[PDB]
Amino acid sequence: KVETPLHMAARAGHTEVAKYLLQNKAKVNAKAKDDQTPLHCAARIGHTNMVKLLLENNANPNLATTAGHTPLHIAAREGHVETVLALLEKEASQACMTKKGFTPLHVAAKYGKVRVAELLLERDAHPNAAGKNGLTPLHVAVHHNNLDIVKLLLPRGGSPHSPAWNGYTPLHIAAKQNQVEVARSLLQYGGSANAESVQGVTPLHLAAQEGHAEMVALLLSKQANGNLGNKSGLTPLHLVAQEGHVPVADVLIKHGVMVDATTRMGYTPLHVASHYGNIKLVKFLLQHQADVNAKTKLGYSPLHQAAQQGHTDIVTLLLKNGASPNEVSSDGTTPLAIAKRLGYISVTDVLKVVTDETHRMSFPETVDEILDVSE
Repeated sequence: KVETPLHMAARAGHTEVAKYLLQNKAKVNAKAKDDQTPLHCAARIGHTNMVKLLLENNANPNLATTAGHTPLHIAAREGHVETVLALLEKEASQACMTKKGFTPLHVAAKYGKVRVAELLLERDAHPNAAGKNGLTPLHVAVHHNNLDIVKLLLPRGGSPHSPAWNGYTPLHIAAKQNQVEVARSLLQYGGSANAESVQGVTPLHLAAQEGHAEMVALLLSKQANGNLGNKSGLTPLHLVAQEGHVPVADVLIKHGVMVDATTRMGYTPLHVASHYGNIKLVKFLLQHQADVNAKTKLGYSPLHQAAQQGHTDIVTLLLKNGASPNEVSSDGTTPLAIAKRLGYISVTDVLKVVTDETHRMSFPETVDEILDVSE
């Protein structure tokens, strides 16, 4: 791999052979395949003394590979504290960033190296450095679930309020991934539970969507707004209806969240729960006074959504709870007409009993937000 003898000495760690090679004839900053210097190979294995020798002779720490990894990045990846100290003593730049946008502090946060992160933050590291994606070391520490790295970054200036490209905070990632302790630390250091993404998504929205009842209770204890909606008007109860978590809906309803909150197009949580086929949450909402005959702006009932999506048991439960057939939407379709249109035999059979004698599909708004911070 375009390997010089100095590279081979660097990988193994014989400092005397490399000393003699550098004495007679060897380029210290010689590059190999994947643009690797002998400093990179010495920092990967963590041989401190050989690193000091190479750096003392002519090695430049700022040289980076095709992936953008300086020897500081590799030493932070493998948690070599003495190698990091020697490199920083020989003017290694922590401002150097990989192609992904990672500083050595970012790599330490990713791989949980708390001693390397301690040393870097001790000597001239910005806790809130970010790349094009806007990810901070706190973002990576929360994403990879490094509690020690978070608890070390927060006192020294790791900001919970730092937004990513999509507007996500570290508290967003903590709430989505059910990292309760990380969430408590972030909220202790000023994290806001009502911080919004580019689409209006709050950490409460992500916690309710992912079915983390303890996380939802923790956020609600910190001035989270359960009635707050995203750009499409979807509430955390709407996301609970989309995925179907009864315990989260219990906490939300006990907090005081409006059961019949409407989106931009008039969809209620009962509408979404009937659409997505979560019968238990339909029962829960109907027990908590949801409007069974609620209509959207286009006149669609939850029974309309149930017939359109073919949920026969949802249809039966709605009719048992007072859903009214023969009601006509603005498109001119009854639930029996929709069931006949997409040919759901069971839904048609159930609806034909309670319906008297006489090409648009209704879809609730959804959240397409997702964060790409892995790898």
